[PDB]
Amino acid sequence: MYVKLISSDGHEFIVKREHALTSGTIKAMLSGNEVNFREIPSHVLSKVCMYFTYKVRYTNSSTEIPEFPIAPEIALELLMAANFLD
Amino acid sequence: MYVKLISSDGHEFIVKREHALTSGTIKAMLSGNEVNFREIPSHVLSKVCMYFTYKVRYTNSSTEIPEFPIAPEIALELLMAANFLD
Amino acid sequence: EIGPQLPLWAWKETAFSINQEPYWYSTIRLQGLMWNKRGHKLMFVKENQGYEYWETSGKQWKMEIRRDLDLIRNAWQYKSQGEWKTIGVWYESPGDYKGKENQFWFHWRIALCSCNKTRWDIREFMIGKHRWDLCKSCIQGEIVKNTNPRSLQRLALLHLAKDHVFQVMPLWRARRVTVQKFPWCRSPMGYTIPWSLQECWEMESIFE
Amino acid sequence: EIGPQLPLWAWKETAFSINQEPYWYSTIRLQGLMWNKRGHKLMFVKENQGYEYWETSGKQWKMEIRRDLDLIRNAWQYKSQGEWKTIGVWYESPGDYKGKENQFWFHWRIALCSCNKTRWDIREFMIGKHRWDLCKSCIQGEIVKNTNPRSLQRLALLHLAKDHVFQVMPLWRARRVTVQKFPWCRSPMGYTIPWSLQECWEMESIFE
Amino acid sequence: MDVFLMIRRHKTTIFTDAKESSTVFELKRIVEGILKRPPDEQRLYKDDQLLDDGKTLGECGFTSQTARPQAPATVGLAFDTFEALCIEPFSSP
Amino acid sequence: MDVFLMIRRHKTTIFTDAKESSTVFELKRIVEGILKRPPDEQRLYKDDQLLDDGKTLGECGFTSQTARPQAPATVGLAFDTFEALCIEPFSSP
Amino acid sequence: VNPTVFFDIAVDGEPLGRVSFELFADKVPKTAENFRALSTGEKGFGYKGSCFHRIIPGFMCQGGDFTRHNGTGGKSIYGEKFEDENFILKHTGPGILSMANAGPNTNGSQFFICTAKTEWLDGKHVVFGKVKEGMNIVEAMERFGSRNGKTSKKITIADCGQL
Amino acid sequence: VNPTVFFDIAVDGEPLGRVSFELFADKVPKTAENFRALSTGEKGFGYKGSCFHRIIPGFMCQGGDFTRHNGTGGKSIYGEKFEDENFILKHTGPGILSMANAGPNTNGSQFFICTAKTEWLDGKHVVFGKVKEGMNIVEAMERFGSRNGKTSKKITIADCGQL
Ligand SMILES: [Zn+2]
Ligand SMILES: [Zn+2]
Repeated sequence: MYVKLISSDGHEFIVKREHALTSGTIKAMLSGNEVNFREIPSHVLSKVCMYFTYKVRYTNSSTEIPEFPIAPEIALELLMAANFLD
Repeated sequence: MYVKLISSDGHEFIVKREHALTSGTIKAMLSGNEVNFREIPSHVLSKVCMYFTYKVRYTNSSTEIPEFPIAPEIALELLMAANFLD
Repeated sequence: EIGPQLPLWAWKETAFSINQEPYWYSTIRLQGLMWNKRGHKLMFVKENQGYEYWETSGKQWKMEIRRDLDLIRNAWQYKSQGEWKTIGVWYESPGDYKGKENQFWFHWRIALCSCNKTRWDIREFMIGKHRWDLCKSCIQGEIVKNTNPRSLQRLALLHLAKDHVFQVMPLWRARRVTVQKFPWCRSPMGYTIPWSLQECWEMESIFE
Repeated sequence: EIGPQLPLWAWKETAFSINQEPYWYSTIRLQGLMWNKRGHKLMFVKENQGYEYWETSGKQWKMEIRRDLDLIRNAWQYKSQGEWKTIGVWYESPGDYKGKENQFWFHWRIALCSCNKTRWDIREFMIGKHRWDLCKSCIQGEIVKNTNPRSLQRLALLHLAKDHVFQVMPLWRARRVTVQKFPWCRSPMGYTIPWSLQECWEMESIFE
Repeated sequence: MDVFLMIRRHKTTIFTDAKESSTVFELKRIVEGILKRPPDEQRLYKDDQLLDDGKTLGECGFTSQTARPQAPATVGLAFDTFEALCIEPFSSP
Repeated sequence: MDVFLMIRRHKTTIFTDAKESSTVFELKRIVEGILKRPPDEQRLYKDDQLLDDGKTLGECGFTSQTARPQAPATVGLAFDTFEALCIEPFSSP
Repeated sequence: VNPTVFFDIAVDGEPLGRVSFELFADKVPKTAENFRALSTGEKGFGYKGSCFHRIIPGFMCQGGDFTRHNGTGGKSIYGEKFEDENFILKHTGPGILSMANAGPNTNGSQFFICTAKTEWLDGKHVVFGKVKEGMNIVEAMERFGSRNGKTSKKITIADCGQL
Repeated sequence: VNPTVFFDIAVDGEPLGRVSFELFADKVPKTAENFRALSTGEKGFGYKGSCFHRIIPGFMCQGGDFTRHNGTGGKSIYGEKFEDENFILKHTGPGILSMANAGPNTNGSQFFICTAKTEWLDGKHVVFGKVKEGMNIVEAMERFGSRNGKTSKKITIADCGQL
């Protein structure tokens, strides 16, 4: 139902499992509760957590699809966690 | 009902008036029975008489419209009477 | 040798997998070379509640207008006889296309060719003259303009004007105008494999 | 003077009624001059129950087939993933057009540009590199090919690849192939005013 | 499906249209208003064989394809290479 | 028209979705399964004004436009520039 | 200052049109004077009665063989043949007049008119004339050509003279 | 036989690519030797560290001012400036290398590469080189140009030498 995520500095999150299976690494770890990350920044983790709900909610509907707001500064290190997670 | 046409050599034809009003000169002469032509060849007149019925019959229908058979030799003097008639 | 008849036989390379090098690539090259600086061009004049063009011909004019409406398209109304007609924006079936706007393209193709299209002089073709100056597609347009739609003068003249050769006009031609959008010509019969005798006999001329 | 910067300022005539001579006619002339001997071309190979083309790229292939059916049209099936898809013969509404064949034109535009589209090297963009060699439309195609359709890698990379300049490809380009008919491209968004970020994020790559 | 027919005599021709199912009685009526003669002196001829009044054009051999307006057939009348030749007086005042 | 809300305490955040017409009783039930505490020690706070149990989110000020998933709002809990800060113990075995 | 010449074309009997050529004399006197003398025919022999023996559509039209009428002839007022001239002038698109020679320094009387932007006609032939009026006539003549150079009909020059 | 040279491009720090030029020495020894000597830099001064000061997109790219870096410089091994050379060679499309001079007989060290079929660059400049490998690099450099010739970023040459 609920899975646990740990950031680099200790930022700890709880995520619904339906959104949790979206990530390949999370799916692999759960298939093989509590998930720990070592180098993922807290702000980057907070930004990437919301994309799971954004994708799940708008998976079927394609009416407007508002643009995802990404700052130019944060996009450089967003891929840092995006590649590792997926 | 029926109008009379006379060729150069005496070839005399009878034409239904509905087809007769197609020609401008014939219409003008009838508006102002018997119509006489001086320089119209007999063969050219015979060829041009059939075009009246060809146009009247196929005025509305446009299904196939088969090509009108004109010999290359006769086309030079066909215009001779075509211009005078129209 | 006898003259300058070298051209690009040595400079032609192709041969990747196209094969049949003569008469295929050389024909396209000659067609492209001939149609570079031959013909007229569209030009923009006047502007009241709409963009207007009238081309640069001097003998066979053609007026086109485009309004500011159709915010996502192409109306491109053109003047025929005494009224404006819409070229078209979208047709449900190809049958509705071929039969509703062929009049525009037929006159557009002729109006671009550079020929002496003045002094029709109906006294020609009367004593055995053929008027070899005009092309196959130009004399047909002159006949359409100067003859009643279905009388016995579009038929005899067309028969007498069959020996004229036809010049292939490429699809990339009739373009490169100042207009950045232009209507799309979804019809190749007007430029290649020219109009049959049965279609020029039932066409209404734009001019009045 | 300082260099060869004369060009055709004196040789430019125009001035009929177009006006605004600088930056309008010169832009079109430069666009035409640049796109003459730049890019690849279509070529014909193999023939079994159909005409097949695969172009000359060497790194980003594209297979197209055309059967002998459609006796008056254009089927022009092309291979995507592992199946053949029909480009289209006639669409009732413009909405059915934009959304059913944009995948073909998007990959066709990129496959014609001449660039080093090998060694993607995902280790790039990792230590502060931008890969300035590729164009705006080429890096987008590389990202589409090498990324999952909706993961967080088509989005970050697109944001990091926004500074690249876009080259305007004329409509008369992507043509002049050996095929005498070709499909008609009723879409200008792929060649001018390029694709938005919201449309490259939901596109499936042809390659598998 | 109109069938166009001709009656060519001496130098003149008379052209008309009818139906394949239509009999020759109306064809005779057509020439009644031309020659101004009772229906006794006229006998329709087809090729070189006698044509009777009681048989319609449907089985006589006339077909729309072979009697097209571009080339109508000719039957003639009486009182390829060659055909009949006779006389015809003009209408009297 | 789901409304997405956040409860950010000390260093962690809890994110959830609900309805504008939905009351805060189910919101309290959500944290019941997280803090494992009876519905007496928790009092929802909105901005700097006390929030009661008997008033739903429809008239509380929450709107779908202002509570979009791109930027969900935060309310917090108790036992811009600055907000509340408190402690939270982990679950005991 | 610059001399001009006029030609009348006839395609199998009935005439087709009239064309006017302008000859550059200041930049090259020799070939311009030779062409003018051959056209006006003050030494008996002239360009009158010749025939365009080869036309390449969209490419060019060659003619000027008044002796053999087969493309193997050639003559000039100076002599049977002369040598080349300056190559200052260059082809500037369609409707440009230039002498045609089988080989280097072999310029006789076979000229040709180019109706295309041919850039590779450099360093081999001398260009000296340009059409003033009658480009449509040139197109009409060239429309009767063929790839092999054979002419479907006989295109001849009816009259020659200097304005 | 024909000498060849290589250039390494850098656009604002990180390198972009490598290009190779082939120099025609048999047809013209003077300018080819001058360019080779300037590129390899055996007299101290060289092409290393220069900057492409003007790019016209779809038209050309000029550079080679290692003294002033403003387009007003110029130097050569023979001297400050020399006179022209033979004009046998002609432009044959994109990616062709030719020296650029402000006026006649004023060839210094400012060269330029043309990436278009420019036919009017005749009789004014001497063309001596052609790109062997790296045309995509030339396009990438030229894509950063502008109509006025201003460059949005600094495109420099990092290394020079002879193979
Ligand atoms: Zn014409
Ligand atoms: Zn590219």
